[PDB]
Amino acid sequence: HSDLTFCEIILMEMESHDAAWPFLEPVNPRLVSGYRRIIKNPMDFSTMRERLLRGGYTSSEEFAADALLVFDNCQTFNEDDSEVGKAGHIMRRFFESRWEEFY
Ligand SMILES: Cn1cc(C(=O)NCC2(N)CCCCC2)ccc1=O
Repeated sequence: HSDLTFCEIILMEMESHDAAWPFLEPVNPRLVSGYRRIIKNPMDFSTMRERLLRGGYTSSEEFAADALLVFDNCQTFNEDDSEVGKAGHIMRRFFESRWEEFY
């Protein structure tokens, strides 16, 4: 669980980050056209928080894959110069920068 002790740190930092607003809650496909069709496996921070609190993550590698899935989805659905896309890149860089510090 010394792997998952840093996960709580990095998730709450991503939760409180300025550019996290597109990823705090799951996308509502009733509100975003095409999202159901485009994104097969949606992911967001609150779903990751949910899962981490019940301890569903067995290793820190599973936690990183959920993080990378938030940004892979973001880059698949949103243009790089979109508001959501621009935020996704800041969040993605922040996650990689922060993850590379514990490992
Ligand atoms: C992860 N992600 C988030 C969004 C997003 O949040 N757009 C703004 C919104 N919060 C307010 C007005 C429309 C509904 C949602 C869009 C595409 C995406 O891939």
